[PDB]
Amino acid sequence: FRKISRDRGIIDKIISSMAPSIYGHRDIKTAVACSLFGGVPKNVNGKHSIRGDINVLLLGDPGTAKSQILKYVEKTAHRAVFATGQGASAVGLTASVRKDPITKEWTLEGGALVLADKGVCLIDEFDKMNDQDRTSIHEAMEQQSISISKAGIVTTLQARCSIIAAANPNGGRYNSTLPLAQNVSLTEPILSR
Amino acid sequence: TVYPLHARSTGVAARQMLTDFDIRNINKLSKKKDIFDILSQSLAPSIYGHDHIKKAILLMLMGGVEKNLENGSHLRGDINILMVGDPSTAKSQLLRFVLNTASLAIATTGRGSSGVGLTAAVTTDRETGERRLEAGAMVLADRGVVCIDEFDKMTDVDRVAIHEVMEQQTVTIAKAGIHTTLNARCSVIAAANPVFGQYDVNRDPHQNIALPDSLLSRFDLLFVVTDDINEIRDRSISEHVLRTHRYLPPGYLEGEPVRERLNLSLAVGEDAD
Amino acid sequence: EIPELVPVGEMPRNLTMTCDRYLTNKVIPGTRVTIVGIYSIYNSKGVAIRTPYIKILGIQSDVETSSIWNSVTMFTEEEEEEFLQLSRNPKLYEILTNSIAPSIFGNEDIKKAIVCLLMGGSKKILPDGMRLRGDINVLLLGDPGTAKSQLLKFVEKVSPIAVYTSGKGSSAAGLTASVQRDPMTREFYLEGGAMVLADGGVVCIDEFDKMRDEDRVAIHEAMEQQTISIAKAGITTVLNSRTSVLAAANPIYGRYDDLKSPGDNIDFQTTILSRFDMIFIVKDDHNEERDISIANHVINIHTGNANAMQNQQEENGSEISIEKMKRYITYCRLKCAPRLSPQAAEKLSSNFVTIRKQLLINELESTERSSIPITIRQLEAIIRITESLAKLELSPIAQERHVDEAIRLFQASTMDAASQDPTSLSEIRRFEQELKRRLPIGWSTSYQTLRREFVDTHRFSQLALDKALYALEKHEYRSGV
Amino acid sequence: KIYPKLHQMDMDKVSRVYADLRRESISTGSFPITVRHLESILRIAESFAKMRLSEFVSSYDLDRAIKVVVDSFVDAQKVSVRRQLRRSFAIYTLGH
Amino acid sequence: RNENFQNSSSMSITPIKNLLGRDAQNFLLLGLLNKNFKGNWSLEDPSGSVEIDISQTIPTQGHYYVPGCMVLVEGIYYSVGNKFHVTSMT
Ligand SMILES: Nc1ncnc2c1ncn2[C@@H]1O[C@H](COP(=O)(O)OP(=O)(O)OP(O)(O)=S)[C@@H](O)[C@H]1O
Ligand SMILES: Nc1ncnc2c1ncn2[C@@H]1O[C@H](COP(=O)(O)OP(=O)(O)O)[C@@H](O)[C@H]1O
Ligand SMILES: Nc1ncnc2c1ncn2[C@@H]1O[C@H](COP(=O)(O)OP(=O)(O)O)[C@@H](O)[C@H]1O
Ligand SMILES: [Mg+2]
Ligand SMILES: [Mg+2]
Ligand SMILES: [Mg+2]
Repeated sequence: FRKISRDRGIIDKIISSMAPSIYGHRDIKTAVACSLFGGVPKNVNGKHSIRGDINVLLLGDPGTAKSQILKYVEKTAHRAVFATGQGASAVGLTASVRKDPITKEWTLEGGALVLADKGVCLIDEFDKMNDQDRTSIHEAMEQQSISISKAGIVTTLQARCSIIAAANPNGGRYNSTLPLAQNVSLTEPILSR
Repeated sequence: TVYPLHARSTGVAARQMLTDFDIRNINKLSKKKDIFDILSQSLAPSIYGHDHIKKAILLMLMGGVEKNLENGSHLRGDINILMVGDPSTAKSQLLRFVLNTASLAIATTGRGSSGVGLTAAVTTDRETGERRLEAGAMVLADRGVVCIDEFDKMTDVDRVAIHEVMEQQTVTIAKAGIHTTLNARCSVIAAANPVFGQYDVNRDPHQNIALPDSLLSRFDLLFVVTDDINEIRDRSISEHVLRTHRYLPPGYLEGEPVRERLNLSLAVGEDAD
Repeated sequence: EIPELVPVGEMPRNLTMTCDRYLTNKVIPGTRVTIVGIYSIYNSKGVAIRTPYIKILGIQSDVETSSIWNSVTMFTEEEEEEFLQLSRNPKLYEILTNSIAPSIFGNEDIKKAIVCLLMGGSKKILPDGMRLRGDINVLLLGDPGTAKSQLLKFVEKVSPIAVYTSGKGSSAAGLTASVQRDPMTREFYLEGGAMVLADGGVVCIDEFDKMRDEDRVAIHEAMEQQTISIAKAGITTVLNSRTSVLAAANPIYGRYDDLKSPGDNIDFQTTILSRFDMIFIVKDDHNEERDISIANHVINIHTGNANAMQNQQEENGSEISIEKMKRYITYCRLKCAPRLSPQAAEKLSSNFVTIRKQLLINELESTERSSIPITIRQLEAIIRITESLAKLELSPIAQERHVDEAIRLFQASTMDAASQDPTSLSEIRRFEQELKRRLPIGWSTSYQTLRREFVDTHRFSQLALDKALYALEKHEYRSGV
Repeated sequence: KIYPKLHQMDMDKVSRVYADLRRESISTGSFPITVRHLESILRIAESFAKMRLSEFVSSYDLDRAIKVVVDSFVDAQKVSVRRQLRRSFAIYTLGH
Repeated sequence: RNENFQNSSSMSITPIKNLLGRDAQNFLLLGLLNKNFKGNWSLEDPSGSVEIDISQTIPTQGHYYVPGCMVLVEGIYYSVGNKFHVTSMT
C-alpha cells in the first residue's frame, strides 16, 4: 500500500477501483470511494466535535445499480450495515428498546444505525420511506450519536458511520432544467446535512 | 400517635379554627354593603383589575345549598364557572390562587391529567388482589372546590365524561365489573384558552373555543378574558408588577437568598393546633 | 461498563455492588465512579454459578464531579473572591460572552442572552400565595446549519445541572415525567422525565419543530407553573420544574423565512411562544466578507496547528477553564438570589412603562391586529421584562437596567422582524414599492409634495405616512471612510 | 495507521470558494449554501488525503476535493444557471 | 438645584416616557424644543420627545425663546391628543 501510495495516478486507479462492475459513473465512483476513505474526525475542546464520516446523498434512476453499488461498497469497508430504508423506521434503525418478558424489564434492541456505527452505513430506498423516520435519522446523524430516553432507558449511543442514501428522482428521472429541490420529493434540511 | 396536617404551607389541616372574637368580627362589616367588594379586592391582591372576575371567584368560593328532593332528583348547589382567556392572563395563577384559597382544591390542566384516571381507574391492585376503584380527581373532587385549566386541550373522552356527571354531580362508575355509583358533587372552575391564540370578536365564541355547548351551558358563570391593552390600564399593571417585584419578601435581609425553608415547626399535634 | 470502553457490538454488562453506612448515598445514578472493592460472589437463590458482585472498600468518582453542593465552598473564599473580582470588573461580562460557543465567530449578543439565561432568573416567593417565576425558557428559531444545535450541546456541556436531549429521542408521553409500569408492581409508577432532571437545571433540547406539537403544549404549562402537576392514572403527584429550556426549531422549510407570514414561519402556536416568554431569530447573514472571515475562523479551529493557538488565546483571557466557569456560575447564582434590583428601582420605574409604551407603538404599526400572533406578544414582553431583569441578574453585579434596555430593544426588533406584517417584511416592501411607483415620475420632490398633498399630509402623517416611511426607510460620516 | 493532517492549507482559496457559494442560492435552481457545506468540503479534503494515503494532507489533493465538491454543487443547480455558474467557477475548475 | 432652591425642592420634572401613561394629569417638564417632522413643536429629552401644543402657552417675558432651547413647562399631556397642552412655559 505504501509502494502504490508513492506511485502517482493512485487516486485515479482507486476511482476506477470502486465498483468496477458498474461501467461509467466516474464522478459517482470518486464520491463513493472517498466516502469509503472518509474524512478525518475532528474534536474541539473535548466536547465540540466534527464528524469524520461522510453522508453521501445519491439520486439515481431505477435500475441504475444503486443497490449493487451499495453491495460492492459493503465487504470493502469491513464493518458495514445495510438500511433497506422503507423496512427500517425511526425506532428500528436509530435506537430500539424491546420489552423482555423473560427478564421482565424493558431491554435495548439493536438499533441498525448503532450497527452502522464504527463502520460504513448503507442506505437504500430512502426517498420512498417514512418522513418521521427521516427526521429521526437527521437527529441521529447531526451529533454522530443517537440519544434515546423512553421506557426508563435514557441511554445514548455513539453513531460513527459513513452513510450513503439511495434515492430516485421524482418519477425516476431527474430534470436538469428542473431545480433540484423540485426534483427532490424530500425535505430541504436533509440535503443540507 | 399521628398528627394529620395536610393544609398547604403547614396550616390547620384545612380545618379553620374558630373563636367567638373572630365570630363577632367581620359580621359588623357584613351589615355594611361594601364588605362584598372588600372581599373581592382581597382576592388575588397580586393581580391588577378584574374586579368583576374577583367577585365571580368570590361567589365561586362560597358554597351553595344542595337542595334535596324526595326522589332521585336532587338539586345541586355547586358553583361551576367556565372562563376563556389569552395566555399569561394570570388566570392560570388565578386558578392557582383559587387552589391555595380553597380547602380541597382539585386542580390540573387539559394535558395535566388522564381523564379516566382522574375520574375513575377500575384497574386491580396486586396487594389487594382484585379489581380496585381509583378516582384520581373525582372522589377527591366531591365535597370541595375543584379547578381545571386548558380544558380545550383536555381529552375529549374526559370532556364527554365530565359532561352530565357535573350536571348530575354523580358518577355511576358502572364501568367494568364494579358498578357502585359514587357521588361527585363539587364546584369547578374552567380555564381553557381559545382555539385561536386570542379571542377574536369576528370569530364566534364557539368558533373561538371548540368546546361544545354540551355542559358548557351547565356552567353557572361564563367568562371571557381578553388581553386588550390600554395606556392607563397598562401603566396600572406595570406599576402593580413593579411594586410586587422590588418588594423584598417579609423580613429577611435585602440581599438574602430565597429560603422557603421547612420552618422547623416544633409545634406538632395539639402543640401545632 | 466503562462508557468510554465502547465494546463494539457488546451490550454494556452491569455488576451489583454494596455500600456501607459511610459509603452509601455518596453518588447518584448516571455518574461514573472509579471503584475499589473486593470482587464478591453469592448464590442468587445453572450449576455452581453464583451472583457476581462487589463489596466496596473505597469509592472514587470517575466523573470526579463533587457531590450535591451543600454550599460548602470547596472553591473556598479565595476562588469566590476572584469570582467577585471578575464580577467587579465589568469587562469580564464580555469575557464570558466571547468565551461561550468557541469558533462561533460572533453572535455576541446571542451569547449574552445565553449567559443570562444560564445564569438563572431569580424566583421570588411572594407573601401572597403567589410566587414570582424565576427561570425562563429561550426559543431558538432560524436557518439550519448555523451551529444552533452545536451551541445547545456546548451550553449543556457547560452546565450539567440539566441534560441535553432531543424531541424525538425523548418519549412523547411524559416528556416532563413519564409513567411506567414497574416490573414488580403492576401499577404504572412515575418515572422522572427530562424536565424532572431539567428541574434545577438549564436544559437544551433539539428538534422542537420536528417534535409533535400536542405534548409540547403540556410543556409550556409545566414551565409556566415551574412545577409538573400530574393527576393521570389516578396518581395526583406534582413535581417541581425549575428549568430553563433552550428551544431548537428551524421555523419552516428549514430556513427562518423572515420574509414570510409569521404563522407560516412559526409552526409553533403563538400561545406557546408567549408562555415560553422568549423569542429569537437566526437569519441569513450574507456578508461575503464576513462569510470569508467565518471560513477563516472555522478552518482555524478545524486545523489543529491553528486550533491550538485559538484555544490558548481563548483560554488565557476568555475561555478561562470552562469548568470553573460553571463553578463560578453556581457560586454566582448563589449570588443571584440575595438581591437583583437594588440599582433597578429608580431607573426601572421609568423604563418599564417606557417599554410598555413601545409595545403600544408596536401595536400601532400592527393595525388590523396583524392577526393573532402579534397580539399576545405585548403580554409575553411585559412578563419578559420582569423575568429578564432577573435573568440578567443585575449582570455579574449591579448592572441590570442599563443593559436590560438594550436587550428589550433586541427582542423588540426580533419580533418586529416577524411582527411587521402577518408575508412579514414582504408586504411592507410591496407597500414601499407601490409608494415609489410615483415618487420619481410624479409626487414632486424634496418634501414639498409632502407639504402639499392632504393639506401638508397632516391626516396622512399620523398613521399612513408613518407606515409609508417605515417601509421606505430600509430601501432608502461615522463608519465608512 | 493513516491520519492525514491539514498542517498546510489554503485559507483564502476556501474563502473565495465560499464567497462564490454566496449569492448563488438566490437562484431558484440553487439550494442554500451554509457553514456545514464548508465543513463538508473540509472533510472531503480529509477523505481525499486519506485516499492519497499520506499521513499529511496535500494542498493539491485538497484542491481536487474542492473541485469535486464544487462540481457536485454545480450539478445540483438548474441547468439554466448551471452553465453561468460553471463559467463563473471555471476560474476555480482549472486548478482542480 | 434651582428647584431645590425654589421650595426640599419645588415641583419636579416628569420623565417624557412617564408622561403619556396618564392623559389628563398635569406634569413638570424639562427638554429641548425642536420642530417635529410631523410639523409640531417637539420637546425632546434623553428619555424621549413630546410634541408641544403652542396654544394655551404663556412665555416667560424675561427670557427669549427660540427652537433648540431647554425649557421648564407645566401642563396636561392629553395622551389621546398626544400633544402636551402646556399652560405656563418658563
Ligand atoms: N456561525 C457559525 N460559526 C461556526 N460554525 C458554524 C456557524 N454556523 C454553523 N456552523 C457549523 O455548522 C454546524 C451545523 O450546526 P449543527 O450543530 O448541525 O446544528 P444546527 O446549526 O442547529 O443545524 P440544524 O438546524 O439542526 S440542521 C455547526 O455544528 C457548526 O460546526
Ligand atoms: N453502469 C452500470 N454498469 C453495470 N450495471 C449497471 C449499471 N447501471 C446499472 N446497472 C445495473 O442496474 C441494476 C439495478 O440496480 P438497482 O440499484 O437495484 O436499481 P434501482 O435503480 O431500481 O435501485 C443492477 O443489477 C446493476 O448491475
Ligand atoms: N392583570 C394582571 N396583573 C398582574 N399580573 C398579571 C395580570 N395579567 C397577567 N399577569 C401575569 O401573567 C403571568 C401569566 O399568567 P397566567 O396565569 O399564566 O395566564 P392565563 O390567564 O393565560 O392562564 C403571571 O406572571 C401573572 O402574574
Ligand atoms: Mg438498488
Ligand atoms: Mg395558562
Ligand atoms: Mg438541530
